[PDB]
Amino acid sequence: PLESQYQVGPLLGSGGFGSVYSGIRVSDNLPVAIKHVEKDRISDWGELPNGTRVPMEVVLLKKVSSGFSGVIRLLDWFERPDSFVLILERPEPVQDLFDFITERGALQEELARSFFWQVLEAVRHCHNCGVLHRDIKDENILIDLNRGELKLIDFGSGALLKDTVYTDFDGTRVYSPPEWIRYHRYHGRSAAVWSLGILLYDMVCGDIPFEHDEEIIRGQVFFRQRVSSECQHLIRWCLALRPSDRPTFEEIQNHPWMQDVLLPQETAEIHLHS
Ligand SMILES: O=C1NC(=O)/C(=C/c2cccc(C(F)(F)F)c2)S1
Repeated sequence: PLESQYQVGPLLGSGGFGSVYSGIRVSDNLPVAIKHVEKDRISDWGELPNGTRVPMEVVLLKKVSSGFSGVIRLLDWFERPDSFVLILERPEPVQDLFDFITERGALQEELARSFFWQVLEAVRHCHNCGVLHRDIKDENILIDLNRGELKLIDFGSGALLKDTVYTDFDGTRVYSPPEWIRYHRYHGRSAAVWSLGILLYDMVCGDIPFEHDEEIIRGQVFFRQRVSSECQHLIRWCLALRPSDRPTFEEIQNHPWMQDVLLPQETAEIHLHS
């Protein structure tokens, strides 16, 4: 037990998710990320198959661990008297999608197609494991720059998937749907689909469409960059004001704009410099 197992590197960041450090597992020099969450800031707890009391985040992360690389894998976790510490895999070299967009601005459609498809695959995997992420956005997406594989990260706002209404939310407001804003009610899939529309707009325009409650509620989308008609249509469909008017994951992936995606490795070659 205990961290003498890990050699702590530099702080990667800190925020509403806690404090995350670059690290290395001493027993094989495997890159990890070490994430400390304060007990005070955990509103949401569950219990595992094992059945002890842990943060919901840990429950959700265990439900999605697998060799499938589109979601971050929890390697281990530790309790401390005032915090939980989590050990997560860390690709290297790596860059989050927010920073990549800061650097390169609006993305070419072929590249956005490739990234967005990989995001769809990740989210379908989560829904499949009975998990609803509830904070899909560019800051929660890591790009493995060598392999061109994206990774969804940060389940600290997620919940067990269910088919009844959610009336609670602690993810990102500007990615949250009109129904959350107006009624504090949404269903899991359709709220997830709206945030995927925000995300895809973000990729192709270089920023999110809406900053204020009023704009979200209005749902009117203005394109500030040149974007093909097939792409604007997919976006405007993901951002239908009525939840039931939103596409399912399968309709998103059968959309004409989504055809002939590059493979992750082709993507890194053409676009990331491999
Ligand atoms: O599941 C997760 N929850 C978080 O807050 C994470 C932060 C993180 C931030 C930058 C880099 C990485 C790294 F994995 F690349 F290191 C991880 S990961």
